[PDB]
Amino acid sequence: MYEAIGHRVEDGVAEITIKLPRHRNALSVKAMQEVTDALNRAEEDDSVGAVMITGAEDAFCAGFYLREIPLDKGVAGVRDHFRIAALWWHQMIHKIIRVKRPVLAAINGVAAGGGLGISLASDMAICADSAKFVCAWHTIGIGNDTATSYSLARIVGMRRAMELMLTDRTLYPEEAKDWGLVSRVYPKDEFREVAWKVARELAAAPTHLQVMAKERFHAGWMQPVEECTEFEIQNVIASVTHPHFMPCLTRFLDGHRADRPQVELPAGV
Amino acid sequence: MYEAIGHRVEDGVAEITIKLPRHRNALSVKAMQEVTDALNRAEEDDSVGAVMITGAEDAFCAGFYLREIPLDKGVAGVRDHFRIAALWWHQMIHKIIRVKRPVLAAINGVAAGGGLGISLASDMAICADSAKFVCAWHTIGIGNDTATSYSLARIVGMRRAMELMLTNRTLYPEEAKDWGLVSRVYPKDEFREVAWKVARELAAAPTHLQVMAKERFHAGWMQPVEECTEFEIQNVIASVTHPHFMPCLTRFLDGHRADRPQVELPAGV
Amino acid sequence: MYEAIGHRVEDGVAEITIKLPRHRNALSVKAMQEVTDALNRAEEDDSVGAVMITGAEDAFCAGFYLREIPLDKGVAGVRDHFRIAALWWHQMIHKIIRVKRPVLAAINGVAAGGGLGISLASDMAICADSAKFVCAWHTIGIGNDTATSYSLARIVGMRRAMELMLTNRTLYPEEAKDWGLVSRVYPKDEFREVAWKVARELAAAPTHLQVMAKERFHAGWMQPVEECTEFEIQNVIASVTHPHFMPCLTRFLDGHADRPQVELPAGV
Amino acid sequence: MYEAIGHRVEDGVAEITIKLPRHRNALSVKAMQEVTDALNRAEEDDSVGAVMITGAEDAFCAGFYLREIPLDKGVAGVRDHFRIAALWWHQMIHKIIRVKRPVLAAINGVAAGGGLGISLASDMAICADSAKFVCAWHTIGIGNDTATSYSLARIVGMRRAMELMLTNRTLYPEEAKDWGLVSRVYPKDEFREVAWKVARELAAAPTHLQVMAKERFHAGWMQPVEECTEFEIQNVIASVTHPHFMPCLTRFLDGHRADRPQVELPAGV
Amino acid sequence: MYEAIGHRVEDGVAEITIKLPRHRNALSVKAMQEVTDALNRAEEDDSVGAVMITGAEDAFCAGFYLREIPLDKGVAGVRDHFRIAALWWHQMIHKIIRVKRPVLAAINGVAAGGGLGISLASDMAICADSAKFVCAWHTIGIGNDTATSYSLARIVGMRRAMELMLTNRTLYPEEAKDWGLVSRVYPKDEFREVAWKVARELAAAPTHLQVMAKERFHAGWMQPVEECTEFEIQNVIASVTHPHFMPCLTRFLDGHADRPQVELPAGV
Amino acid sequence: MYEAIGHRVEDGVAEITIKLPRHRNALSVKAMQEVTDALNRAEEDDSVGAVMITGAEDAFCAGFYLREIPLDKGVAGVRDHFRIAALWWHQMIHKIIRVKRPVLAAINGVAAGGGLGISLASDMAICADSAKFVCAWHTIGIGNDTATSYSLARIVGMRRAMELMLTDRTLYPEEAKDWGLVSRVYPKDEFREVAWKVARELAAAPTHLQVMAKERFHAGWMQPVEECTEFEIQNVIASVTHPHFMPCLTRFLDGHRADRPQVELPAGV
Ligand SMILES: [Ca+2]
Ligand SMILES: [Ca+2]
Ligand SMILES: [Ca+2]
Ligand SMILES: [Ca+2]
Ligand SMILES: [Ca+2]
Ligand SMILES: [Ca+2]
Repeated sequence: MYEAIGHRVEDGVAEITIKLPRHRNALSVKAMQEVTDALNRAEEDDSVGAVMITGAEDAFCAGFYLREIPLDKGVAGVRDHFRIAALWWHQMIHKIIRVKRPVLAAINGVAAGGGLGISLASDMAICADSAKFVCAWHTIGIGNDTATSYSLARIVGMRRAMELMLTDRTLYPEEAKDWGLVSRVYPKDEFREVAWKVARELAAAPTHLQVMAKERFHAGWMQPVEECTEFEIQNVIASVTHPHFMPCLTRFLDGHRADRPQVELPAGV
Repeated sequence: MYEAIGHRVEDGVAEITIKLPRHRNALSVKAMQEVTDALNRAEEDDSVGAVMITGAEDAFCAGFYLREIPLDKGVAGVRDHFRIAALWWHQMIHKIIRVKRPVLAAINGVAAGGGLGISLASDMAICADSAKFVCAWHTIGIGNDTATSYSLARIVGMRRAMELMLTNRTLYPEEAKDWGLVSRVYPKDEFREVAWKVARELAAAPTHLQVMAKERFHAGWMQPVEECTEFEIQNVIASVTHPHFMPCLTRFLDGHRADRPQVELPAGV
Repeated sequence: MYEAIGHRVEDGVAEITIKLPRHRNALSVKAMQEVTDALNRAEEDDSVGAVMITGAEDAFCAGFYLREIPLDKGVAGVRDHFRIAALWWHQMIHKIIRVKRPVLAAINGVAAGGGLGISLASDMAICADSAKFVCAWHTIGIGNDTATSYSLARIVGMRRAMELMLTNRTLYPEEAKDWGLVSRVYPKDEFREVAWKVARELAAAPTHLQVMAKERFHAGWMQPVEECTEFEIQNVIASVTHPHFMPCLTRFLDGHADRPQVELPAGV
Repeated sequence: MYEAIGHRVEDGVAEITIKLPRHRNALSVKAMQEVTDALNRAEEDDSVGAVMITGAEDAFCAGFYLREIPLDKGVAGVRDHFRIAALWWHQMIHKIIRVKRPVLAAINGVAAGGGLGISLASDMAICADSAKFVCAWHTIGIGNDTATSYSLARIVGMRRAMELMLTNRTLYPEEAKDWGLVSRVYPKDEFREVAWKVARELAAAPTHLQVMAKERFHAGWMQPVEECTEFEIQNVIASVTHPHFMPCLTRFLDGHRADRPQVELPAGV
Repeated sequence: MYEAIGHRVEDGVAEITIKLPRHRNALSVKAMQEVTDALNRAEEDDSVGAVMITGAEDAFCAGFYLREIPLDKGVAGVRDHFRIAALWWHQMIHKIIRVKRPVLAAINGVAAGGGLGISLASDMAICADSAKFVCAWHTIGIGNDTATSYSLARIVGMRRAMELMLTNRTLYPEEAKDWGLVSRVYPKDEFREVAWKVARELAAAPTHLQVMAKERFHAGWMQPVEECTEFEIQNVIASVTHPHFMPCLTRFLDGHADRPQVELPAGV
Repeated sequence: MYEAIGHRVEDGVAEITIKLPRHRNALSVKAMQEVTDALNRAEEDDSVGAVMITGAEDAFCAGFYLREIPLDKGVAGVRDHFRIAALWWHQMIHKIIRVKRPVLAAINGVAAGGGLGISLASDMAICADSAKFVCAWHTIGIGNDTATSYSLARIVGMRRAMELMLTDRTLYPEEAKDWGLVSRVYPKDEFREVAWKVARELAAAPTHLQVMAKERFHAGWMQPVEECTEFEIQNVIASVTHPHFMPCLTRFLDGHRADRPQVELPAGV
């Protein structure tokens, strides 16, 4: 089906692969449209319980596909293009945050500009020890976007966000982990496999509860406590009404205990 | 007086103990009502300078009291119980956050679900080396609440908040501290004493200024700088008019440094 | 010339020096007013690309100049002083956050009360290994201000913000860095020079782009994603329309983006 | 079933009647709890399409039930009663606003204090020509509540809201209508019938779309346009997937105009 | 040239005409896209000082072009169409509110669903005595959109907004004016001309100042007073620094401010 | 005392008179400072129960004092001036909205630019039949300020606000009243007297309750209902604790009834 990205649905995971390895996996306008499409479809698929965004080969995503920028048609040309890709970049970004599925960013290589935006917009993020993160905007002479003014500070605090953007420094895995930018780091050679198992475990876990958590996290950052608890309680009520409930309860009371977390992230490095 | 909680007021500290050790200090509907009452009372007691919440024995609070959920009244019976419990759990959580007293969560053991919510709603938190934290909602099949959509990310950032909720893994003291969930960790055997001493200091410190700081912190998170300052200024003017001020100014002019601590947190482990 | 602060403009950097060394660089009402003026001027100056705030000597800023407080006019005299002082302090704190230039806080030493406030309001912050931070408000007996109810938790999260204020604990460099309060720590001896290098770089960096990011960061903290992106897009369009654009592109294209704009030495 | 309110469900309408005529329909703590319960029940009744709140006889609701305030227990007794009553008054007010059903306030007489709060929290309001509205808080010496700080200005603008609260004057039907406080006024003798008919229409109209509109209105007041649209879009997509849609599209394509009313409000006086 | 809409640029006014008269000026996906483009262009054109949105003939805009809905692809086909359509409709609604030009909505006739949305999103609105407004959403069976959850209550208050949507009542000009939905009402016959005059004036009015006000109004609705004033101040400074300033001053000073910028005939 | 404005405290009212009649009462930088001062003092004066802002003679306030603008010193000069007056204009505006006293704007003549800002910032507004309102900004070539982007729409709705600013039209009393911009209009010859009596009645009414209402109105416009009710309840509790309370209650129960509103605004014209 898709012609600009890799995609598959297997074992409950809708896996989207950014695919333009020769150009570091930068995202073309058509690919972005496909990514948005695939997210829409994932959310509409009862068989899908989670989404995985990863890059082909050794790069995650190098951001804007600079080579699509028309040089043959003046300022207007350049602008008209940006308007177009900007639209798509954002439709895509918003979707990752709004989609009714947990989204895992398996950062397998470099993430720059929009690629970093992607990793920040996702719900969970893990990376290879060979990965790296860089804003890149300030270097190419373009204003920051891809929701970086939303997501970054929400994850690393205002100061670190500011620093990264202003210095255009490259953030390595250890530091990214420390920052909370990634949860775990895994050896390059084992990454794919690790990431694929995490994805499947996220898919297998109860989507309903996951979505409740995800939407409340985004909403609650900006709301007062009493407003947060009202939407939280609505979820509670809905959740105890759902068929998934009683069985969990009975199992607890019966003496069953889980020998492992819902989603296991191995220690990594 | 209270029949489902432990309570005592000494040395300027109103100490609330979650008490149902046989059931890991899970919080009953009756108990939650008593905690709120106790919180209201503390705020009205001139002799109380701080509140401390802790658990009996070796557990902090196991969250929802699952054993009081009706099982012989259908989904309706279930739904009904949760509506009630939910009202009281949130009236309590909100009270911890709005109470005109600094609240120290002395986490002496496991804190799960609503127990973790309590920990996160408090103003300060310290724990024993044997304590542990877990979301647990998902495992039991319930949507998350107890203000986790408000408090968690405000403390650990959105990424870590999402992670903990989604994986449902157990967070241990060292990591909790690293995340900002607890300020310090103490050996189990020294914990109680250490905590009482911290509570006393908090109690002895200037309540009026504490309340100003507490309210401003909650409010300011969501306000633009110019509005925050207006409210801060109103507090400044009120504080320099309060009788507490002059004498401090005097001491300072007389060589006593303002870097003197109000509360001494021992290093711990 | 200013009378209450130090002020240098070099290599596109307008350096503001808090200067009242005998009294730990506490900020007097006059000084505050000059800081704000210096801010406005910097932004007005096409030559200036960055602003650096630092203290004279070995101290950053001890906060409110308590020795300015009138004691011969009763409570009302106290109150009146604080009203004027509060006005100026906040006009200045606001400026730092709103000014159309990147602001580097070079914390050469102790930062207390309003001095910490200054530290938190700045866009970037680095300190000398001999620096320290303390709230002070709770001991001096004054309600917290200088936008601490805005900036502290934004930088260190709610729990740490609350702790710091309530305990009146002093924060040393290692912890400050860990907390995100400062990006790097440097040896007292190498400090000023490191700081100047950084500042120079920031200055050279593309100002327009820096402002976009700055403004966006402050605004976005409180906005839903779809509103954030509308503002980011506007910036994007404006930027690709600006002269600075093509050459960067062309260059990238040509062979010449992961290149650091501002090098921040690892320090200690 | 209920002992302090009148209640009935007919023709798709759950009708809640504030009933304490001898005391001008002031709302007792017991009564308020019943109203909330009734609201919860309506939202869960497939056969209820709308809720109508009105008063017995010739008064709508005189607000706080002043005669149940303890007088032989000091300020404490007073304070205690108000904390309780306050919890229940707000649980009810919030429920009117959050309930997943359109709520019509059929103001058949005076609405004072909390009575006016009820009127303002409802989704739609109409009144008899003999109705009247008054803040009353100040006269009785109490700070205003019942969400007047939320609802009043959202309906009449800040100036008129301030004015009414500060002057404490009685607003009559014509002015109320002019202010937007009521949509229409009807002769006392025709009121009840007119209101039941309006309620039935509201009940018969598409609840799902009503709820979408209601929630969006409350939320959107405080949200920027791009966020509002995202949520509106999610509703659009859900509504065109709902079975209700196709048949309407069909009718329209078959010449039936979308200007057909869902609810017919008679001119009144 | 556009293919789905009418588009005139005269006397600094870029006039956008919704044009699908056979179908009551419903907006097709193509058309939407052109409206947005026309918006961008207007803002890009130093010659254009205002934008006017109106409908062809006797109708303003009947909303969603329901005849574009695919019926041969099942539910999914429906859904897919609406996803694309929703995208375009909102990109356009947003533009109207965000565009850096004043936007006048000249409601020459019926405005339903998205057409009302358009009406609400515009900066100013006037209608012909033959116009009318109706939500339509609740009868057509579609959840409300086109920013109605944003703009309606902002204009008419929560109670009236809710009523209108829930009853699906049609609003005639007298009421619309009373409600604040339109500023003036004019005879069908004099309409277009009145509208053009107004538009021309808006166009001539100082654009920079108009944008400042527009942006501020949208932003301020949700901000505390001290943040509002910071943004208003910035605008003030920018404006007194702009060429346009002095002459106005000088003039005032000289003898030549209560003079109407845009005359709005009393109409009926 | 003051040298640039008229001022007096009498019968519980702190009356501030803008005084520069030759220049239509435009506000000079020094006067603005005095106004702010007088507001500060009013709030600190136990004898003051309300504030009245009015203009001298036949003009209310013509706004910025254009004649203070330096022409002898280039762009910089003009800018430096604006920076200064802007600061004061806003300190003043904010104060009217934040001051712990009800503020009545007795608009006795023309209100332009900042003068209109003043009338919008006040808590209650009434005018003479000879008064008029005009933005004026767009005409003098200056961006709108004085909190017009806060206050106007809050009072008249977004459309009317936009219109007024964009057209720079002059709004007459009848229309201003209709808009909710003023509550009442009185004949020029009786205005002063009417306004003076309203002021005294606002002063005589319970300041504590007035402030509660005022602050909650400004805050609540932007807050969700559950957050609004929490601050509302805090006021309730405080109010029933206050000595003013019991007496009101007892009087009610005893059979006393007020023969008039707290603050009587006569019908006017
Ligand atoms: Ca899943
Ligand atoms: Ca204390
Ligand atoms: Ca620069
Ligand atoms: Ca219905
Ligand atoms: Ca123009
Ligand atoms: Ca008073």
